[PDB]
Amino acid sequence: PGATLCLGHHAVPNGTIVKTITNDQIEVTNATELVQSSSTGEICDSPHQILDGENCTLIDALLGDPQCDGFQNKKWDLFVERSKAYSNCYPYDVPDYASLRSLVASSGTLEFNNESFNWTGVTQNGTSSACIRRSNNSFFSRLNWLTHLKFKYPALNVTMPNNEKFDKLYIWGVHHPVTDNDQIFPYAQASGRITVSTKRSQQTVIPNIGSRPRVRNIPSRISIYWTIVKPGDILLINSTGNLIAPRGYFKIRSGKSSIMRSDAPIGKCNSECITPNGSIPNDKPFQNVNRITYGACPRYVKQNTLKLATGMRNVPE
Amino acid sequence: PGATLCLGHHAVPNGTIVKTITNDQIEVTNATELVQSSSTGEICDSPHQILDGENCTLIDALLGDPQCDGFQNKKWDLFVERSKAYSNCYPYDVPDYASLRSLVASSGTLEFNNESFNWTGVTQNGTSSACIRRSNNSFFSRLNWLTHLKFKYPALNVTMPNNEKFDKLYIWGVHHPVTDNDQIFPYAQASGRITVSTKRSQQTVIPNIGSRPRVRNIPSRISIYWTIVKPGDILLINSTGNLIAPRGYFKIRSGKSSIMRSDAPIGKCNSECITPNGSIPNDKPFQNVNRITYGACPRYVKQNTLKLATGMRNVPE
Amino acid sequence: PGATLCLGHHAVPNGTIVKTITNDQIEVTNATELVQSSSTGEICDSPHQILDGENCTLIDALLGDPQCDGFQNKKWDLFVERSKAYSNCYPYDVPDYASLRSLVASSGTLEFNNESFNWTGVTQNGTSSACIRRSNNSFFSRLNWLTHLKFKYPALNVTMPNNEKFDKLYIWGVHHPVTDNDQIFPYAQASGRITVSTKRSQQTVIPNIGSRPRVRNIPSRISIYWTIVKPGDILLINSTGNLIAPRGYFKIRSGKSSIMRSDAPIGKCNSECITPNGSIPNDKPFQNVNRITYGACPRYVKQNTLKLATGMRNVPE
Amino acid sequence: GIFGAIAGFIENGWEGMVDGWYGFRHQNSEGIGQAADLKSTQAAIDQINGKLNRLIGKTNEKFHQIEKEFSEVEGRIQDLEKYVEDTKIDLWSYNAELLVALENQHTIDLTDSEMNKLFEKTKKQLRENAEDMGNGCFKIYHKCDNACIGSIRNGTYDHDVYRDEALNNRFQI
Amino acid sequence: GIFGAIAGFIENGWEGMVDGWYGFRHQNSEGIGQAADLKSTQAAIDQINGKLNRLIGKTNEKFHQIEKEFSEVEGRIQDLEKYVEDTKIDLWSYNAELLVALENQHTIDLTDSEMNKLFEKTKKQLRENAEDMGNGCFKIYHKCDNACIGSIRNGTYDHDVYRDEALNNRFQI
Amino acid sequence: GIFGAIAGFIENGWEGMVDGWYGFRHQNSEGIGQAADLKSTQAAIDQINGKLNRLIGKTNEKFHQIEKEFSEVEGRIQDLEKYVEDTKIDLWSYNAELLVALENQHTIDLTDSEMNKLFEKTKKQLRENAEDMGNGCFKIYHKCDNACIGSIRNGTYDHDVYRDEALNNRFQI
Ligand SMILES: *[C@@H]1O[C@H](CO)[C@@H](O[C@@H]2O[C@H](CO)[C@@H](O[C@@H]3O[C@H](CO[C@H]4O[C@H](CO)[C@@H](O)[C@H](O)[C@@H]4O)[C@@H](O)[C@H](O[C@H]4O[C@H](CO)[C@@H](O)[C@H](O)[C@@H]4O)[C@@H]3O)[C@H](O)[C@H]2NC(C)=O)[C@H](O)[C@H]1NC(C)=O
Ligand SMILES: *[C@@H]1O[C@H](CO)[C@@H](O[C@@H]2O[C@H](CO)[C@@H](O[C@@H]3O[C@H](CO[C@H]4O[C@H](CO)[C@@H](O)[C@H](O)[C@@H]4O)[C@@H](O)[C@H](O[C@H]4O[C@H](CO)[C@@H](O)[C@H](O)[C@@H]4O)[C@@H]3O)[C@H](O)[C@H]2NC(C)=O)[C@H](O)[C@H]1NC(C)=O
Ligand SMILES: *[C@@H]1O[C@H](CO)[C@@H](O[C@@H]2O[C@H](CO)[C@@H](O[C@@H]3O[C@H](CO[C@H]4O[C@H](CO)[C@@H](O)[C@H](O)[C@@H]4O)[C@@H](O)[C@H](O[C@H]4O[C@H](CO)[C@@H](O)[C@H](O)[C@@H]4O)[C@@H]3O)[C@H](O)[C@H]2NC(C)=O)[C@H](O)[C@H]1NC(C)=O
Ligand SMILES: *[C@@H]1O[C@H](CO)[C@@H](O[C@@H]2O[C@H](CO)[C@@H](O[C@@H]3O[C@H](CO)[C@@H](O)[C@H](O)[C@@H]3O)[C@H](O)[C@H]2NC(C)=O)[C@H](O)[C@H]1NC(C)=O
Ligand SMILES: *[C@@H]1O[C@H](CO)[C@@H](O[C@@H]2O[C@H](CO)[C@@H](O[C@@H]3O[C@H](CO)[C@@H](O)[C@H](O)[C@@H]3O)[C@H](O)[C@H]2NC(C)=O)[C@H](O)[C@H]1NC(C)=O
Ligand SMILES: *[C@@H]1O[C@H](CO)[C@@H](O[C@@H]2O[C@H](CO)[C@@H](O[C@@H]3O[C@H](CO)[C@@H](O)[C@H](O)[C@@H]3O)[C@H](O)[C@H]2NC(C)=O)[C@H](O)[C@H]1NC(C)=O
Ligand SMILES: *[C@@H]1O[C@H](CO[C@H]2O[C@@H](C)[C@@H](O)[C@@H](O)[C@@H]2O)[C@@H](O[C@@H]2O[C@H](CO)[C@@H](O)[C@H](O)[C@H]2NC(C)=O)[C@H](O)[C@H]1NC(C)=O
Ligand SMILES: *[C@@H]1O[C@H](CO[C@H]2O[C@@H](C)[C@@H](O)[C@@H](O)[C@@H]2O)[C@@H](O[C@@H]2O[C@H](CO)[C@@H](O)[C@H](O)[C@H]2NC(C)=O)[C@H](O)[C@H]1NC(C)=O
Ligand SMILES: *[C@@H]1O[C@H](CO)[C@@H](O[C@@H]2O[C@H](CO)[C@@H](O)[C@H](O)[C@H]2NC(C)=O)[C@H](O)[C@H]1NC(C)=O
Ligand SMILES: *[C@@H]1O[C@H](CO)[C@@H](O[C@@H]2O[C@H](CO)[C@@H](O)[C@H](O)[C@H]2NC(C)=O)[C@H](O)[C@H]1NC(C)=O
Ligand SMILES: *[C@@H]1O[C@H](CO)[C@@H](O[C@@H]2O[C@H](CO)[C@@H](O)[C@H](O)[C@H]2NC(C)=O)[C@H](O)[C@H]1NC(C)=O
Ligand SMILES: CC(=O)N[C@H]1[C@H]([C@H](O)[C@H](O)CO)O[C@@](O)(C(=O)O)C[C@@H]1O
Ligand SMILES: CC(=O)N[C@H]1[C@H]([C@H](O)[C@H](O)CO)O[C@@](O)(C(=O)O)C[C@@H]1O
Ligand SMILES: CC(=O)N[C@H]1[C@H]([C@H](O)[C@H](O)CO)O[C@@](O)(C(=O)O)C[C@@H]1O
Ligand SMILES: *[C@@H]1O[C@H](CO)[C@@H](O)[C@H](O)[C@H]1NC(C)=O
Ligand SMILES: *[C@@H]1O[C@H](CO)[C@@H](O)[C@H](O)[C@H]1NC(C)=O
Ligand SMILES: *[C@@H]1O[C@H](CO)[C@@H](O)[C@H](O)[C@H]1NC(C)=O
Repeated sequence: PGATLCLGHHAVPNGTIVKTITNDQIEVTNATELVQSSSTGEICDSPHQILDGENCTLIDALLGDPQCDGFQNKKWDLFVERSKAYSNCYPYDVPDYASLRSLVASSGTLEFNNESFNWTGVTQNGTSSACIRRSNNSFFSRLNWLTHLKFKYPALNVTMPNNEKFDKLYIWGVHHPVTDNDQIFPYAQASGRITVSTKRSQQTVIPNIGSRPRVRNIPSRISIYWTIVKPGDILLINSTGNLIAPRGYFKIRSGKSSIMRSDAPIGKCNSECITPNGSIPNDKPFQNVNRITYGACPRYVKQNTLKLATGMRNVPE
Repeated sequence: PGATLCLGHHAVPNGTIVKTITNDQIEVTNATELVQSSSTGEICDSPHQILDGENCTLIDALLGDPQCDGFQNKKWDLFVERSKAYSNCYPYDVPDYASLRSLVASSGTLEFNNESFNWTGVTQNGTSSACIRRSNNSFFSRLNWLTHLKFKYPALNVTMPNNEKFDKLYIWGVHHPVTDNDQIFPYAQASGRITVSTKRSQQTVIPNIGSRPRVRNIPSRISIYWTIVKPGDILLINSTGNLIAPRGYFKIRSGKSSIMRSDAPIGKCNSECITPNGSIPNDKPFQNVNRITYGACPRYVKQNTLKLATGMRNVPE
Repeated sequence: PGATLCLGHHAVPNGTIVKTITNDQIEVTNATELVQSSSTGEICDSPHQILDGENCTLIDALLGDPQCDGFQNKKWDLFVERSKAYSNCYPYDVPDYASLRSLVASSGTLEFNNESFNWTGVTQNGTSSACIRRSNNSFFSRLNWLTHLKFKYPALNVTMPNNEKFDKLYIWGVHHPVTDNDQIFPYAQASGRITVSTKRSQQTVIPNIGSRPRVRNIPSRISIYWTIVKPGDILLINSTGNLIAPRGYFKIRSGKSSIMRSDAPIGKCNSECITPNGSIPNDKPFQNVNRITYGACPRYVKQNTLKLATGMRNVPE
Repeated sequence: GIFGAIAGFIENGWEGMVDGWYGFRHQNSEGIGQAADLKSTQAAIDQINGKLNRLIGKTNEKFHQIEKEFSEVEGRIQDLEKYVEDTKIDLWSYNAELLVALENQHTIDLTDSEMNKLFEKTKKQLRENAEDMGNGCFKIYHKCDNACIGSIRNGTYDHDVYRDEALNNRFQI
Repeated sequence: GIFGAIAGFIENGWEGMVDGWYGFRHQNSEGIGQAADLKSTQAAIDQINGKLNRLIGKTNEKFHQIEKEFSEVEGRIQDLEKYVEDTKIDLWSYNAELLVALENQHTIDLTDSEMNKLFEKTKKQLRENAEDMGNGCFKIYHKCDNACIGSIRNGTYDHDVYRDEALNNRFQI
Repeated sequence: GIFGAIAGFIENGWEGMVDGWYGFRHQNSEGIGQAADLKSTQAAIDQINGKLNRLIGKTNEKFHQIEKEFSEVEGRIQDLEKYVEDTKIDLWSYNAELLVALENQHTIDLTDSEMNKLFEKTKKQLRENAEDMGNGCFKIYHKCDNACIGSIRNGTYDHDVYRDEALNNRFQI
């Protein structure tokens, strides 16, 4: 009579389809998803230091638009800029805005140190009705709008050396007056000019007399520039008019800081990986939530799903 | 006596050599080429909308050089620029030519809408002998060369709002006169200037009096600039002289359009993948025809041939 | 009785641990390192033509700072810039320094051909105490500092055609005077200007009167620009003052030349692959010495070690 | 697939085997039974866990990068920023596709291998006392009670004990 | 290569087998014949078609990109444009090289596997009625006419029918 | 691993085998010996040298590239230069990691295969004159002196010479 002994393997009633080198559809006993495709929809406030810009762009917080006064000297791992943000101070542009935004984002701090520039020959602290601070005409907190002293204005020539261990970042600008109505009122002459130099660098800017399209009812503009001053170097400001002067410098730091455009709410939770859609888990090696990420994140791929077989071929009974 | 039963496999008299992980030359019964290395040499006119620039660069077609009048308002998936192209209107440059060329290429249309700018204080429609249109001195069709009215020229200040759903693209410029022979003739004064602004942007340009090397016998130049005006925004042109004004705006579109430098003839045929050498079939995953491609194309690689084994090892008898 | 015949395989007393798809630590009989992680610390002078900049940057050698006179007309495969380098001629900047440095590096030669520009109306060969050549006030060897002739200075208008087979590279500049102390001394007037044009290009530059922070005790600056002139084209220089004129052109070449920042000493040896740390052998496919390389080099990766098994699994006795 | 056991000479899997991946079914004098083989099961599982350890929880930290969405038309520099990112994503997407296809082919083959190895090991153990019926089953030519079957599963079967009985049964007429 | 049949214990392939990739040659009382095995042939072909379905006609659409040839010397931005493209091309070129080397190694091995599987299946089918001569051939120890050989190729051979005859022939002296 | 010989049914390797990778140990009337098998050894070595020929001394020349270190803060263009290089390095680093893991898995398997092939070849050679003891060893059921063992190693063993002797020993009681 004897016996029979059969070798075999398990099978499951609910197999999963995976791809292989030789077959785009083969059923295995089990598989696991390698592409993260969902977010909870909130940016977790941990473990990265999140700074919600709220109504303020980084640039507005930097310049010191009154509604951004609460941002002074704050730091961030990730600054979050909201699509509802708006400017509410003097209208301006920044040639190469994107670079200034980037280098500040990356620096990861708004630490500002006031410096005493010898401003004689001019009236400091110019204000405007388009930049209301605490129910009173005002200006960008970090800028000093320099105008005449008794219908007179000599050629400014102020110096400031960098004795620190870090790069100083100076933000400064030039006023472009509407007509002669603000050419002979704040500077007392037909013409003005700004030269901001160092041992290594020179930037010179010409003011432009002309009406612009009104932005929050002002038709003049300010153009914003920057200058980095390294240790051992010195900032120099030759100005004959129209200077929007720095009140000091921002610290430049290096580290892991950045900026992200997102409208996702900030939540009280802990997630290493942030996207504009919200934080996502980072167990999987890939993700198709967003190509924009910050932190320890799965890598962005185009596929919605990639199933890794975690069992044998499923051969039902 | 019994029998003999032999198991075996086929072989062929003409095997093909392939590479493997362990051997750079092993003969298999059959293989297929994975690298497309040939073109028929013509760019097929289907299924992509081809626009053969012929004698015209995209920029010349945009500005409206007389020989390019036939291009008005046309669209393309792929604009083809020919090495025989040449300009035959007023000599010009475009600072950041490459970007303007690119953004128009990508927009994929020359749709132009005329606008009525209030030009008073100046003579419109300036012409020249270096831009002959229909056997008569003329100018770029899309530009309006603005000169004096009775040895007089007041400060222009024309506005134009964008109420549309799309970005408007304005092309404009500045004349740089040869000497005083075309400084006091078309503008009636020693000095001129151009400021083209919006709610978000300002570009200001200074004319330059000076002879250039003659190009088609003209030694003055025009410098061409552009300004995109978004919906809800407004274009403003303050000018005190030398303005090469827009006659309207081009529509900016988004889609899959591009531009390619090629001298290949256009043929009456259907091919998804275009290179500068001509269209190529796209059955294979790779190609070594050209790194420049448009359409559904194999990926460019450096190898001339990659043979995928499609049969067993060939072991002849 | 019979016999016993056993099949087996070798093993070694000193196996090596490698990674596999299924196990991060499996012992094999032998393995070889795929990542080059060491340099000898010298840049071998063969087989690439090395040019040690020593105290000179490429730009200083180009302009012709006196201490760089020995570099005239030399060629290189790889120019090596040293961190001890310093400028010792007239203080200057180069807007887009990085591009000029790059295009010269890549060109791989300092071949300079003097040209006879018709300079009448001005005194040539201006010198300074901040650029001492052979114990005598001097200037950049390749630049011609153009000043007045008898308190007078008419509008220069010199032309130079390119009849050669290669792109000419012209280096030129503008003087920015300290005050009126060097505005009325070398040019004889209140104002100056520089326009350097071709058939295809125009660059115009305004001098700037103003004191800079003193660099080697000089507070004026020179700003350096460049212009490439293609065969059949012509250089034109309209100047009304302040011109730092070219004495000729550099040949532009194409080939495999580059530049590298390194302090490694040059040694008398032969190595195809150069990094800033020194030359490295190129037997291995990967390296983690430096992402900056020149020559036939292993590819930079982040791993310090990658062991390729070159034997079977080691199963000791 | 490549060894020929799973989805090959083994006609199908056993849904009723829930305590292991591989094992033994038997019929003898005392009935019909099933037992999982833990060693082959754990061999397969360990290899798959090795793949998982390489792929799960292994992410790369990135911080400040380039912008990847744009509200203005800019031309050359923006074309390059877009092209760099699209290039990157296609290369990673390729890596991910190929990785899964290759790993899956390999997982299917290694699991087939583990079935084959157990089969082979069992065949050799039986020596001249059994024949291979071609479907993963051995006809054992001797009385082989539950303890005897146990002894085969545990690697303690002494083939000499049964050899005379088996030879007699095998080479009868 | 990895299984040892093709270019291993099978000395060579058969140029005369034109209607299949694998099969059987026999010598018996009625002559010497050849028949292709369609199942093993189709198994190999389907796997290779699976690779082809992944690689052929699967291209990616790209439209506006960056410029890749330049008529002017420009420096920094052009260096970057060139470097991005050269970087891309080297990565794709690597992908293509590795893909073909790996797929080819695998195709050679899977085809070897299919030969081995058919051999193994045939061996088990023959039970005690044949011996393996080491070169892919079985010495069958019984009269096995064309229909008998047919029955082996078709998987309908009943080994019990011939077993007494075969044992007698095998274990004679 | 995948074939089951090395670190499987062969309990361990032989440190005393220094003149080959695979071989034979024997015990017979004249003592206990060891000889390397050169063909299997060279088969393994050639395959590994094939991998080495693809990876060693195959570098790519690059010349003028982009800058990769920066002494000034610049923003957009520098972000892109850094991102392109970091992107490149991660893709190459991935290629290198995967290459080594896959090649190593394959080297381990191909070496296991070569052991298995030699075992199999030897088994078939012995025909009915030996049995597989399950640990890589064959019990040979006839007197097999040094020359006889030599004949097995050299592929000149004539199994018919010993068959009557062996059958008698195998199927005794
Ligand atoms: C099909 O295939 C998959 C993969 O092989 C199997 O899923 C795995 O199952 C194990 C055991 O259940 C899981 O291990 C557990 O991991 C938890 C971590 O949770 C998250 O993080 C992982 C990455 O680490 C993510 O992949 C995952 O999605 C989760 O979001 C731990 O919290 C668990 O710990 C608990 O149990 C242990 C006892 O072992 C205790 O020590 C702990 O205190 C605690 O109580 C546990 O370690 C593993 O996460 C699963 N992997 C995946 C990728 O999902 C399926 O089980 C399998 N299906 C079948 C039917 O077999
Ligand atoms: C060596 O290996 C290769 C690959 O395995 C074999 O070549 C394949 O052979 C088949 C059958 O002959 C071909 O199938 C045919 O494809 C045609 C499409 O032509 C183009 O497009 C493909 C991609 O789809 C390109 O790869 C190719 O280069 C062509 O340019 C169809 O038009 C054919 O259809 C015709 O026949 C069918 C019947 O099956 C009818 O239904 C149709 O109406 C029509 O009449 C057909 O489908 C396949 O294209 C080949 N592949 C490749 C990559 O070349 C070799 O045959 C093989 N050599 C040997 C000796 O075996
Ligand atoms: C563990 O695994 C490795 C790889 O399989 C083995 O190392 C190889 O061993 C061979 C033979 O000894 C070496 O071959 C020799 O290469 C020399 C070249 O030296 C450099 O270049 C190679 C690349 O080509 C680098 O990889 C290497 O690091 C060296 O820096 C030649 O000069 C040698 O030539 C000499 O011998 C031959 C005789 O064969 C003569 O013809 C010549 O005239 C000359 O005298 C020789 O060709 C090989 O370089 C080694 N490879 C690697 C990667 O290191 C180990 O041996 C192995 N260990 C064990 C115990 O087996
Ligand atoms: C150059 O042209 C522009 C456009 O015509 C002139 O600006 C316009 O000036 C008017 C009257 O000065 C502005 O009116 C004011 O705007 C608010 C907001 O709607 C309105 O409610 C009030 O009645 C208020 O007076 C108008 O906004 C402004 N338009 C634009 C589009 O900016 C400009 O004055 C001209 N330049 C010179 C020097 O005259
Ligand atoms: C500044 O210098 C340039 C170069 O010397 C002067 O331009 C040159 O002027 C002459 C005469 O005015 C031009 O001649 C004309 O050119 C055609 C084409 O060959 C020729 O056939 C005719 O005879 C015609 O008169 C010449 O082309 C032109 N050369 C170049 C290279 O542009 C320029 O006039 C000077 N500026 C001033 C303000 O004088
Ligand atoms: C604009 O402001 C700057 C800074 O106050 C003035 O430059 C400074 O001028 C003094 C005296 O003219 C320079 O002194 C000289 O420097 C050396 C080096 O230390 C010193 O040893 C000597 O005593 C020598 O006289 C000083 O270096 C210089 N400082 C800087 C930071 O550049 C500049 O003169 C002002 N502009 C005008 C038009 O007055
Ligand atoms: C594209 O242009 C070509 C040639 O262009 C040259 O034409 C010369 C007459 C002159 O304008 C010169 O500056 C320019 O470089 C045109 O071909 C020419 O067509 C004209 C008029 O039909 C003929 O008189 C010429 O024989 C002929 N020249 C050549 C060299 O072929 C061509 O017509 C034009 N194509 C299109 C589509 O407009
Ligand atoms: C490269 O320069 C170094 C040092 O440069 C310094 O030299 C000082 C004298 C002064 O010019 C200072 O501004 C500059 O930073 C040269 O070494 C020097 O050589 C001089 C003259 O031969 C000696 O008097 C010094 O002792 C010596 N100084 C040091 C610190 O070593 C060096 O010669 C030069 N190399 C080449 C190849 O030109
Ligand atoms: C996360 O947000 C991204 C970006 O907004 C989403 O991707 C966009 O989806 C919208 C609407 O479906 C499309 O119009 C855009 O074209 C998409 N952009 C890109 C770059 O793909 C994405 O769908 C969101 N993902 C999740 C999981 O919420
Ligand atoms: C398609 O055209 C390209 C670009 O013109 C060709 O590649 C060039 O070939 C020329 C002449 O052989 C060389 O001087 C260039 O260096 C090549 N350029 C590049 C970028 O490789 C290519 O040979 C053509 N291919 C086909 C199939 O026609
Ligand atoms: C080669 O030099 C490079 C660059 O200087 C070294 O990498 C740097 O090492 C220093 C000190 O350890 C760190 O502060 C830097 O962050 C590193 N830079 C980078 C880009 O990694 C490298 O260590 C040297 N390698 C060898 C083999 O000498
Ligand atoms: C510093 C200064 O002069 N501020 C004045 C400004 C400027 O003249 C213009 O904004 C420049 O165009 O104009 C005001 O009408 C305003 O905006 O409230 C009054 C204000 O005192
Ligand atoms: C609008 C205008 O003024 N056009 C005139 C131009 C310009 O003065 C110069 O081209 C500018 O430098 O010069 C002409 O000789 C010409 O080119 O045909 C006459 C023409 O009427
Ligand atoms: C060509 C020329 O005029 N050179 C003179 C310069 C320049 O006036 C200033 O450097 C420009 O600011 O000044 C000197 O004091 C100097 O530097 O040695 C005297 C020298 O003769
Ligand atoms: C085999 O091993 C199991 C381990 O659970 C044990 O319970 C059983 O008694 C063993 N069988 C025999 C026949 O010894
Ligand atoms: C085997 O199958 C083939 C199918 O073509 C059939 O023609 C043949 O008669 C069969 N052989 C036997 C012996 O039944
Ligand atoms: C087997 O081959 C070896 C080759 O070295 C030879 O020396 C030996 O005599 C051969 N053995 C027999 C039994 O012929």
